[PDB]
Amino acid sequence: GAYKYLEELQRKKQSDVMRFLYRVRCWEYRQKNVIHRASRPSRPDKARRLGYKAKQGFVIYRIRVRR
Amino acid sequence: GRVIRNQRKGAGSIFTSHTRLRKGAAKLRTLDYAERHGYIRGVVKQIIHDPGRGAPLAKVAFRDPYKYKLREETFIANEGVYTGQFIYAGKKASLNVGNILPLGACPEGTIVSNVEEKVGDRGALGRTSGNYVIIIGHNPDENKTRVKLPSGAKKIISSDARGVIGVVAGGGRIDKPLLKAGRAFHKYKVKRNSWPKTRGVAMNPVDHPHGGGNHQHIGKASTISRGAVSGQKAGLIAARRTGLLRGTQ
Amino acid sequence: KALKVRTSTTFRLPKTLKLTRSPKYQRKSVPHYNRLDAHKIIVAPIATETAMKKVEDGNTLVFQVDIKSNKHQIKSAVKELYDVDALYVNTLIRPNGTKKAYIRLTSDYDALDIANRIGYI
Amino acid sequence: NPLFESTPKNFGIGQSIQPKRNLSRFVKWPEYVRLQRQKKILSLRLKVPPSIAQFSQTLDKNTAAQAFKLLNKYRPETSAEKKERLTKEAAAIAEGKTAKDVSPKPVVVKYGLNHVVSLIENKKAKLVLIANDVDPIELVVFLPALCKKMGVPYAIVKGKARLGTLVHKKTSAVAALTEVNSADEAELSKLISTINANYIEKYEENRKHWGGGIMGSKANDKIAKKAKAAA
RNA sequence: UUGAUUUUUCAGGCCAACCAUCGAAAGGGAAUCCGGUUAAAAUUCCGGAACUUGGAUAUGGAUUCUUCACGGCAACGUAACU
RNA sequence: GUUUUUUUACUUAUUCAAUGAAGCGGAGCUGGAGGUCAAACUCCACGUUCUAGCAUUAAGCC
Ligand SMILES: CN[C@@H]1[C@@H](O)[C@@H](O[C@@H]2[C@@H](O)[C@H](O[C@H]3O[C@H]([C@@H](C)O)[C@@H](O)[C@H](O)[C@H]3N)[C@@H](N)C[C@H]2N)OC[C@]1(C)O
Ligand SMILES: O[C@H](c1cc(C(F)(F)F)nc2c(C(F)(F)F)cccc12)[C@@H]1CCCCN1
Repeated sequence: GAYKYLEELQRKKQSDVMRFLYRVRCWEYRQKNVIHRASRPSRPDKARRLGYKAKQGFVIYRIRVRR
Repeated sequence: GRVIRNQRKGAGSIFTSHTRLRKGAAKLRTLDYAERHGYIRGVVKQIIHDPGRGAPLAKVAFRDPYKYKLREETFIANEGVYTGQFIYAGKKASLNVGNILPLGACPEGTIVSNVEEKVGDRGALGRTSGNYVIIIGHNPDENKTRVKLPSGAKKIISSDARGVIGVVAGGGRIDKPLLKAGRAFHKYKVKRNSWPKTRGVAMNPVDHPHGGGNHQHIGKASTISRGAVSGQKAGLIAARRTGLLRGTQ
Repeated sequence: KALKVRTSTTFRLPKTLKLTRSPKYQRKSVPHYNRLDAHKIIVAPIATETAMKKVEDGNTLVFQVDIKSNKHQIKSAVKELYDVDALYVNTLIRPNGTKKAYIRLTSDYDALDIANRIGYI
Repeated sequence: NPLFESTPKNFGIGQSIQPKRNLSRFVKWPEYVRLQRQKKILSLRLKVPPSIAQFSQTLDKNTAAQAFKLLNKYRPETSAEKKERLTKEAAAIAEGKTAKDVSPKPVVVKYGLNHVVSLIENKKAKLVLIANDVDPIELVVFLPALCKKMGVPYAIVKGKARLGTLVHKKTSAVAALTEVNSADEAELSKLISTINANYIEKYEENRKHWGGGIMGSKANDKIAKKAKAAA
């Protein structure tokens, strides 16, 4: 399906496409609260691999942490 | 050793400013449309004393341009401003004592006070009694004005920054001696807890770098590096020179 | 395309409908009975010599009352228990922690007769 | 008549109070509004790589209308339609018959990203429509390249919500046709010819075209005056 | 906030700069006095005489056909007096 | 053709400041100039300054 393509694409973090996406999304995430609810996973294939299912009762939160 | 008095001041416990009797902060108006493009007229309602301040303040009333309502402003009074006087603030305001003008609109040699460092900060420079700022020159291509500050420094400011024409009132306070510990006591009673001052050489070594010894003396050079750390900066901090000043500067 | 006109620069929370609760089960199955009825408000007469002097003279009945009751409840309680009307109720929390009420009856009543009927004189 | 005078108000500086103008340009919007507007701006300001910049050119109104005209004749079963087909099949099997007989082979649109990707990889898709507004974009960013390698005609259409209502869902990332009826082969062929000119035949030259780099209105004003000064 | 409508629903309109809350039995603050009375309470009880606040509401008055009162040069006066 | 140094351009990252996010940017009317010589090419303004009053809930026109 598409999840295999997403898996292989997310491994190219230094390609121009992924660098652009990371820049835009990092700015967006940095604009919102330190902890905020995410309406959906930004990486559905990664979330699936870790146990997520698109069912009621599964919840995604986003958080930034100081490096 | 022990935390010295220098260091204790920053925690702000007994060293905060005594502000109960103060009469509001002295600021220019916010830069609004009227001051950017034309002028707005206000009237001096009161000239009042501000405890802790040497300069009197002026309470000036303005109409609100956008709603039916009266706006009061607290200005630093220049000498000659009187109650009932009309005050003009804006780009097109005339060159009269008490008027608020952009620095670019004032000719060379103009004396001005409560001058803005940056455009719209509502006044930073030349605010104490008897002081003022001199306009030295204009650089219209860069939209910059060159001024002379009370300390003697020369500075470049945007020509859109404002100032109030004239000299800050109350000048000449320091020409009369205080004469008494009690006068100094009443002076700082409405300023902050900075008085009296115990000399460092009169303390013990725990209290100060100057403390101790079988005579009172500093014992090492009183000139301290700018790169020294808190607890060491007592004396003459990063002095370029010392001793009686002789000749020109 | 068709854009709102806004005469203020302040954006405010819009007005949305607030529904009243319609629970699918009531939270408390049995409502509590009256927690201060008249019999719990009036504990007992006080019949010390000082109290009965106030009965004989000032048309005043003296009672121990529940510590939680106020003057309105005490007035209503004596009305419901003894069918008398209080001109006023003066209250007092005693040094032992109980409440005492000085109730003066209106001129339509004789406190001594009411005290004889209640049974402590 | 003499009692109805004209009393013009004077709205200059220092004069009468300003009238209630339209200040929508100066409104302090809530934070989520500002965030979603600046997200769009920031995607416009930066240089967009060609893989993402592909999705900026979508089917025009006319060709998209024609595509959704054909594609609406092949909508999937609604819940009620499936219910009736199922009761009819139950009748057939409570008789001697079976379900295959009474119901014809379906010819419907194909949706679902994994399903459509696997249909393309098997060269079973005749036409794929890709929504231009998928977020996260990596869900379909590879799809034009996949369709190119498989030789499957594709078009970047506008509306995951439109594709959704086509197949009775809220949104749909993609929609595909594996087959159509004999009466529609002509219009599908014409549709494919029209969209192949902008998408699958241009794919290799779009691989070299960056997007974005667009400044704001005030910045474009400064550039224009510089361009007239030397003029 | 009204216009009311009962229908406990509406119809509008006016604004939202500021305002969680705690912080004084000597600061700020609605209104009570005198005489008498107990073994022990009283500006708290008894007798008499008031006052303040909140509410309801009737009579009398005042006002209006020059509609929202008159007088005094004026300072200002008055039982009222949108 | 990819690379280091210097310099300087940009604005969206980031940083500082103001506001009850009220008039920003560009264009255009209206005038006044610059003697024009092609017709508007450049410039500048565009409702408030004897006075300790008043300005709020739009008149008017189609
Ligand atoms: C030294 N004088 C400067 C003058 O050079 C100029 O500064 C610009 C500044 O306006 C530009 O930047 C500005 O303008 C851009 C856009 C509208 O052009 C905006 O996107 C940006 O937010 C804004 N800060 C900045 N990118 C370069 C400076 N030299 O304008 C401001 C000024 C103070 O007069
Ligand atoms: O630059 C000078 C100047 C001085 C002073 C003064 F020192 F008095 F404050 N004020 C000036 C002012 C003034 F501030 F507005 F008064 C304007 C322009 C020049 C001034 C000279 C003075 C004579 C006229 C020409 N300007």
